Amino acid sequence: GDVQNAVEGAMVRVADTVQTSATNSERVPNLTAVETGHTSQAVPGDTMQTRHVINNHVRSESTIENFLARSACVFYLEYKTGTKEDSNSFNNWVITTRRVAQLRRKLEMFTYLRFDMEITVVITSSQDQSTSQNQNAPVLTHQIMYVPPGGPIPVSVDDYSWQTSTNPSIFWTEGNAPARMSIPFISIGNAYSNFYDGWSHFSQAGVYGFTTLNNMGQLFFRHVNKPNPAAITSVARIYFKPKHVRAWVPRPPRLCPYINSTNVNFEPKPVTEVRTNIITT
Amino acid sequence: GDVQNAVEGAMVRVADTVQTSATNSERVPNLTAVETGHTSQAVPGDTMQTRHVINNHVRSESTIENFLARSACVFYLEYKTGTKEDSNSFNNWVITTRRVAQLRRKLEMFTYLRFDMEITVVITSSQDQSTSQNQNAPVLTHQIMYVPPGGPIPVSVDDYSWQTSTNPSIFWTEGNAPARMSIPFISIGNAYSNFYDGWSHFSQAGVYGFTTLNNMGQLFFRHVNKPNPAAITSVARIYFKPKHVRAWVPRPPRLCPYINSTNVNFEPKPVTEVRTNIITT
Amino acid sequence: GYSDRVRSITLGNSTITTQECANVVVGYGEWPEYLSDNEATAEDQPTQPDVATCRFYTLDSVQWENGSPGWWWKFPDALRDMGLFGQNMYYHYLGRAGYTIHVQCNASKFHQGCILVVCVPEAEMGSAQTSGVVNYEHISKGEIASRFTTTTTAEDHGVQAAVWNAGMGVGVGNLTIFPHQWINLRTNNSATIVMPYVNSVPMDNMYRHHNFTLMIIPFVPLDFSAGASTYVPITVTVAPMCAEYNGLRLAGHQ
Amino acid sequence: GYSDRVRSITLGNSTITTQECANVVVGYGEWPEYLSDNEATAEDQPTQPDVATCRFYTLDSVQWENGSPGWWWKFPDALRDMGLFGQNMYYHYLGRAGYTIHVQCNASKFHQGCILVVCVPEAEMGSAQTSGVVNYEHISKGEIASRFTTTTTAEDHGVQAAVWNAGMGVGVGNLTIFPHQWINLRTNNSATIVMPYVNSVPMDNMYRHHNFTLMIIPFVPLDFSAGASTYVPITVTVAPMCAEYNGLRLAGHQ
Amino acid sequence: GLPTMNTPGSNQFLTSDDFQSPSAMPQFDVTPEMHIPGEVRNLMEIAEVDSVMPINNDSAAKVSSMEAYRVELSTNTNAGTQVFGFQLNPGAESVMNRTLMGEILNYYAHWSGSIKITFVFCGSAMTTGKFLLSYAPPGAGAPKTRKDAMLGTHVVWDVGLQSSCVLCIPWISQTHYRFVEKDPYTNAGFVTCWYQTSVVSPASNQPKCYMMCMVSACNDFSVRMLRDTKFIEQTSFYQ
Amino acid sequence: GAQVSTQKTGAHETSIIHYTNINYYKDAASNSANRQDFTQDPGKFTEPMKDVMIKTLPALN
Amino acid sequence: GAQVSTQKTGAHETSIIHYTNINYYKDAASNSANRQDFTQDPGKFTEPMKDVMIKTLPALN
Ligand SMILES: CCCCCCCCCCCCCCCC(=O)O
Ligand SMILES: CCCCCCCCCCCCCCCC(=O)O
Ligand SMILES: *C(=O)CCCCCCCCCCCCC
Ligand SMILES: *C(=O)CCCCCCCCCCCCC
Repeated sequence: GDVQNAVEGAMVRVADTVQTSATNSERVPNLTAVETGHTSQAVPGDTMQTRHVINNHVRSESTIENFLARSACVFYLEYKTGTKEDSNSFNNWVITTRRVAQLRRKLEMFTYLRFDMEITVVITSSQDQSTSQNQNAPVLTHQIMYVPPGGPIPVSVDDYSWQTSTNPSIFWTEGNAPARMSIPFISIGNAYSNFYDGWSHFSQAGVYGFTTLNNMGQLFFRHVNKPNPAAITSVARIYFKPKHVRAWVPRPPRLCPYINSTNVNFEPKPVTEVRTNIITT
Repeated sequence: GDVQNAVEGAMVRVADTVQTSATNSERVPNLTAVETGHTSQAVPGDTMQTRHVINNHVRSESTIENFLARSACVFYLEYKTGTKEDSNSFNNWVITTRRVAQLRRKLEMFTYLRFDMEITVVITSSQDQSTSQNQNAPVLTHQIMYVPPGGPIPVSVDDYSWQTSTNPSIFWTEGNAPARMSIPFISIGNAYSNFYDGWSHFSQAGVYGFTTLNNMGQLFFRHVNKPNPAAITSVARIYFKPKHVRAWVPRPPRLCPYINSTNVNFEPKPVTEVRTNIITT
Repeated sequence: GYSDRVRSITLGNSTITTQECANVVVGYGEWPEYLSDNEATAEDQPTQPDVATCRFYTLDSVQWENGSPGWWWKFPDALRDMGLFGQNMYYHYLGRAGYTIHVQCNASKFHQGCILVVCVPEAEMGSAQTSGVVNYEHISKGEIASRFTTTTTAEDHGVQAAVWNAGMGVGVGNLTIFPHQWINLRTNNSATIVMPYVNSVPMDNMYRHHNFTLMIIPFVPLDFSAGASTYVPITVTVAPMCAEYNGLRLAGHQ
Repeated sequence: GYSDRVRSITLGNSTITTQECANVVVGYGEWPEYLSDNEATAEDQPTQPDVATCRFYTLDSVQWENGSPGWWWKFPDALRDMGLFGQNMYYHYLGRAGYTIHVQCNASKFHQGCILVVCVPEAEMGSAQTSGVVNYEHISKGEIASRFTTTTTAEDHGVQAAVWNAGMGVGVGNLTIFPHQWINLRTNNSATIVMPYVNSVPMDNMYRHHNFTLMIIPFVPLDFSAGASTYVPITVTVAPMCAEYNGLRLAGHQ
Repeated sequence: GLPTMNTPGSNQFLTSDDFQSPSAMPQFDVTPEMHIPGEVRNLMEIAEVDSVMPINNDSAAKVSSMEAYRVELSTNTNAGTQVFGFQLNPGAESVMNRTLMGEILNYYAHWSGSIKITFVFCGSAMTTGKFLLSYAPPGAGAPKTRKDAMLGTHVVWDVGLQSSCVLCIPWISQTHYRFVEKDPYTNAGFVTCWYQTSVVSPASNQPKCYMMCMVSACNDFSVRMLRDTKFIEQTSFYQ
Repeated sequence: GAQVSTQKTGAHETSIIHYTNINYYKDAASNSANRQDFTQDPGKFTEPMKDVMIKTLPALN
Repeated sequence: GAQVSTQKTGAHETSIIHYTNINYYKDAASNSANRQDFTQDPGKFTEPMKDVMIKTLPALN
């Protein structure tokens, strides 16, 4: 099948209930051995006498694509309208999935993941309180610049780096529809790895874990407008949608709450919620 | 091939590793003579016994087009909302590649260059501080006018030249998508020349260097709106994208920092960065 | 028969021999040829003096010394005084030609040293005084070698000839991208580069435009020991190929 | 093309070049190959590490001096520490392999001297003290050259290394019956002997049995004159060929 | 509706754009087409038509008069004497600059092609003479002597019953195109005129007489990079 | 070069509607999400057995 | 007058998707970037030799 050729599906419905009659025999479909590592492929008709039901149900929304391909917020960043002197006049984000709780748990249900991605970004502005907040501020244009691992970081809201002679950038004016890009499978390895039980150094040391593999570069944000008399603050929300997805090695979903965006740390939680008695209604 | 017919490619993958066995012979693939001016076309299999690897890698992004065809900023210009009396009410730019550092180094890796160009221009406005900055300023329209080498320069924000009975102009209102044009291969010579080791005068004199050849004309900028009680400043960023590119004679990339947009001058820099010892880890 | 170390090149009333060459570099894969009816623009009949112009002109040879930083020559300008090529270049607004460049340098099994021999198209050089502009007399002495400097400074409107940046703001170790050979005294006694007409326009003025520069830069210094012949020169002989000229008038400079 | 003086040998992740060889001697006419199903006796599957074992191991090189009498190395024992060959030899009771032996020695037209390079099968050496027995440490320093002596005597259980009797009661001038070459400094800068597995039994223990000894003996002394480079080494690089091992257990010595 | 995505360029007004627009008068029955003689379909058709050059360009006095067009010749003028000289910048040099060809050139920034200067003798029918009509390509400087001029591209015009002789100036250039504006790199050389022998006349004939020069573009001429002319301007609207 | 495909409709009382696709961009990454591939193979997780386990038979014998 | 071409996809585990192009303007300068021509000829730079240099042979003889 070709995950990039969207308009090319496969309709697979759920299994029908075949009619069962009474039995008295040596065959035992519901007596087995869990030790084997095998899951019982029993159907209700092996235990009861069932009728004939035609299941036209399809496992549609549980497809890896339909599950992951809904655009989620991964991070938001903030920056004011200012001069070279103002540190806060621009900002940046090192790209990472592990910053938020919700998409992270979804992706982490799979060890290895290969996908293309749709990035949408909602940049929002607000007037700072000031004697000058009265001010005719013109429409603000914004610049989002991707700096891949190795290129020049912008040190100020106003330096050569923002030229983008080779880095990808998006210039976006306010009031318009949210900015949107598609990204290929950017990794150096044959699949993205949500987990790495290993080290950054051959000597079993340095950085432990997934961090080591997931070097994605960073997004730099600024206003293109010169500052109005009163400051205006903008905050950019970066949205991710995994499209054209393939997934390998399913994992148990995260039980414990996330602590660090850097590492897989947790503090131990109970297996489930407690109940009144082992016999419950 | 036809660099203007975009939707017509050529898929050329990288070379595969052929399996090598052990050898004991008179043929010497890795013994040669640098003096010749020739580069060794050795493959790892001439020195080691290699396995068979199928390289489906392609040299995609290193194509002259993919390398140059990313829209870069070449210059930005500034102008206030004003009257005939105000010199600063309009502005101009003599068109040149050599003004910025980043695109200039990219283009200059080739001696001769022939391309079409996509010009995008991000015009941004800001309110000047004033007792009147309170003011209901209506949407500002802008005029960008190209004056080719020979036509009338606008002496004021308000003169006959801005009629543009024959010059190309773009009128752009704020809030809308950035203005964009395509330009043909505008030169009088069969290719653009990033370098000219020569003179403007037959007598070995006058102007030395590339300046002599690269007469591209200029862009004049103004507000079309009459001035509001408080002034508003606008700054236009001109973006260039070399598309439909062809390149001749590769050069070493610029080592020394650029000094003048007019000439190729430099002050001598070291060949590389220094290290601790000739034996390094 | 035929050792590939031995070569004989004949052009006009000229033959150069060498018994220790290392092949010959045809600039950018292209052998020189005349301007074709498709690519032409000057409508007048070209004069093509063939053997009278296209022959081997030996320019003033320079001495290689242990500490000597390097040399450059500018073409076609170096040939502005070389016989009837020079005259044709003097009486015509436009000229076009390719060239067989032959650099000569012999020493001995006991001598050592290695020079880069390279033909750089459009080698537009920088002013030493970054603030100011350069000028012709510090750009070219016609047939006489302009020297590269080890010293980072020079007289009014002199080029910044500091060798490691090749007089043009780049790494000298990358000059190898241009058509080049090396005379490594162990290996060979000569270099030969056949340069095609490389330019953005079909013909050009022979004086105004220095179409390319011949740079000879010693990457490994000349050396020898205890009483073993001090003087070892480097001689550059060059022959114009497929030379043709358009636009004829009076003797020309201004 | 192809001068027969030039040679390139590649084995595993290893290539040796030489530009002054004198052919290559294949020991007793036979190129190395694996133990066949007819000649086999150990019933277990052999491990054959191919490129990991069969590659060029450069052993500790020795200095050739005017009066230096000679050197020997013992195989496979010299390789007991050379990478994964050594490991395989350490973890297996039985091992089998042939070898490409490449001795290196360069000097100059002005230097003179000639060494015999020979692979002697079963070179069982005599005790210096005829009354007593010899012992391992005086038989082999693994990868380090054991020297031949000009002196007719040695320390307790040392071999009688007196050069003219080759450490084994025979005329050194007759050693030539074994697979050999000569590095005569006038003629060549290297020797290459491809030795087959020569033994009376299909496989053997890699430690107990020194299957053959590499002897490098200077028949014409090293010489040169007035200030012309004193230091001239002899480097032995050897590559195992068709190596296979039987009988695997723990790390082995006793 | 159909998922459209607006690109950069959207809603701009480019002066040179070529788009379809709604008509404000639908189904208008246009006045039927008639013949009319003299259809111009390309400005080069005008540049190809002979204009007369103001070569007698010496003073404001003669430039606001008919003198401007007539070059004065004289009898008993010594042999190598120069009639006139100027560098060939069509559309830039005052001599050719505001002629039909010159004027067309001035709405463009690049030109190319051969030019033809038609020399007409308007002296007495009983009068005679021979002139060297020269064109020197650039690089050497303007021809100072009849010998210098002779070395370049030239016609020796013998005046007689065919009144006029044409000096055809060849496109000889490095580049495929030159600038209309004067530029050191796109220099086009010098056209000069000389007495090859002299103007001779009979007894009661006038001593001084006149020649005149027409100029136009040959079939290889063309122009590029459309621009506004410097030749017309205003401070305010007209009423 | 248009592609016609089938729309997700639903089980009808005892059908086929189509939609059109034209890929506008030069890069497959730019394409719509692969939402219509309802393919599956639980076998690798539910049954990773070397010896095939027949349901009507005893698991161990 | 539409053009159909191939999209950049990627090496698949042991394919062809298309895109559509219609040129809207009267001037070829207005067209998309020529990004899909992966053609090359290093020869002119890596090997500008008059006499062909065969790798297995000695460079000088
Ligand atoms: C303005 C141009 C922006 C270009 C943005 C490039 C963004 C690269 C995104 C990389 C996403 C990596 C997803 C990693 C998933 C994981 O392993 O957790
Ligand atoms: C509003 C109309 C604008 C028209 C703008 C015309 C711009 C001409 C651009 C010329 C680009 C020249 C690139 C030269 C490259 C080089 O040699 O360095
Ligand atoms: C195959 O692609 C040709 C079928 C008809 C195409 C109609 C195209 C619709 C309008 C153009 C879309 C172009 C996107 C670049
Ligand atoms: C060939 O061009 C005809 C194929 C069908 C064309 C569908 C056209 C799509 C809409 C019009 C685009 C017109 C651009 C001026």
